[PDB]
Amino acid sequence: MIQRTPKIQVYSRHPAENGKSNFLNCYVSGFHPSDIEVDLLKNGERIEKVEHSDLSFSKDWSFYLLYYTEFTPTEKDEYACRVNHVTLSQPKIVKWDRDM
Amino acid sequence: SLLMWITQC
Amino acid sequence: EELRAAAAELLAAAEALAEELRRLGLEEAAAHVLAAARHVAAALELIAATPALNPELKREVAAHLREAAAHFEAAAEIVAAEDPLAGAMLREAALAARSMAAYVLHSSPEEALQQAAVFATGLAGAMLTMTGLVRERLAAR
Amino acid sequence: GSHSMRYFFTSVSRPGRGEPRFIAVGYVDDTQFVRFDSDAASQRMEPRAPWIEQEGPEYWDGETRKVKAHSQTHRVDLGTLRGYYNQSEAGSHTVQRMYGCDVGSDWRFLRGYHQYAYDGKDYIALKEDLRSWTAADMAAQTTKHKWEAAHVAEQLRAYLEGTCVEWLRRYLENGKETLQRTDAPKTHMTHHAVSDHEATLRCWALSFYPAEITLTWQRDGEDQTQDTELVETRPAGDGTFQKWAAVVVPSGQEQRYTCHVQHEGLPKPLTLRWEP
Repeated sequence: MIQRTPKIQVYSRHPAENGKSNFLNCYVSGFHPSDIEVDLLKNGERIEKVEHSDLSFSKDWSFYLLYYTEFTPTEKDEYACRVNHVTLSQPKIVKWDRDM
Repeated sequence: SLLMWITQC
Repeated sequence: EELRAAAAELLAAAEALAEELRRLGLEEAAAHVLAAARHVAAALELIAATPALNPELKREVAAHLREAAAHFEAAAEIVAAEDPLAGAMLREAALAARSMAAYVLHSSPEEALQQAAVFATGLAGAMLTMTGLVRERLAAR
Repeated sequence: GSHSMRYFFTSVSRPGRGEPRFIAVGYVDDTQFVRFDSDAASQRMEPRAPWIEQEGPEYWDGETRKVKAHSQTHRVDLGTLRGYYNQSEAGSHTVQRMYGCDVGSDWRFLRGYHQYAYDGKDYIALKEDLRSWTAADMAAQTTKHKWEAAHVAEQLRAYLEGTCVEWLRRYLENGKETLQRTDAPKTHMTHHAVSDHEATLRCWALSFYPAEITLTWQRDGEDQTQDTELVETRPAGDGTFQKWAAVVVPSGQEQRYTCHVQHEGLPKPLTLRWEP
């Protein structure tokens, strides 16, 4: 059985300006197995509500998902995205960067 | 729309 | 669908399609649609009320499905001048009927029991969509 | 100037937890307009785009009915493919189906396609001639022979030739305000430094609707690709897309580096120079 590893990315819909509400996006595109546990994080604690895009595979037969959640950036906050997957031995946490 | 009748692989 | 009539709503949906189609264009298009509907309904009744089948019966079901496909294709020819996508849907329905008959021959009866329901389901959905489309063309006039 | 309509179907087998789940999505260009999910409150084709809601209830009943037919077909497909491949029922296997059609500026047919895969490897595809099935494995050959005997290729020809194209033209004409747009990328550039002897330059494109964009960072000479860390196109969720292409230059304080942005929105390939 073929399997692939996620390619995880974290960013914002709008450029990061403090005090302006933006949508944190965790976009993943590896996903050969559909089963997945991806959770956004703020200061090490998961955001209460997430909204997941529908599974749409590309021509490589690899899915991609987009978790977009409203938030307000702050000078001292490090948002992140955790991904637990079948291929991953341990959950992979990627940290938000204002200039990725 | 969609394909009307889809056969069984 | 396992009972005597697998899907008798095709006849009612095609009657609705005919009534919403009689207001525009000539009535022989509705005649072809309704004749194809009655052939499909007869084929579905014959295959559905099966003893579980006679190859000659298979041939007869193929004849009804192919004749309904011919009716659908003639209707597609005489409707495609107005609402071209409705004509394309009619052509797809005719080709689906031909392919369904070709399946009916080359399939075990137990394997075709579900596929008859699937074909009736798809054709009924397409008929409802076509009814809505010709209805909005009637409204636009 | 070209458009496209695509439908993606993913049926994932769940052994023990119940019947397999089904996800159906539909795209025009790069905007999603219909969705499905087996584990949903209302098992219907819920609209997403504003331009698809103009259709009457008959269209939605037909789409829901056809998707339910597809779901039954895919459940039986998982069963029969497990039968062919002689795999144990404990494992999970994910049937995937694509089909759609593309049009040009004339809105006439250019290319229709229908692909089908069992686990990553493409199982049965439909060639550009729309006649013969490209099959890979022995079970794929068996199903190819079954479909050729059942005359399935002709129905897919009749669909992807007329029905898909006419539906696509209807979708574009109905929703020209959303699909026919072409937003120019709001490009900019950012700078960072590490260890004061080497600096990263990033060329950013923020908002643009067509997903096909070409960002090329290069030196005074042309085609400097080896040093570029280019990220795949990122959907922003608002329909616009983003992409950032970066290099890590050793010299620092350089006016020799250029960014070229090629996109449909830009009449001419836009050139960005680093601003001190």
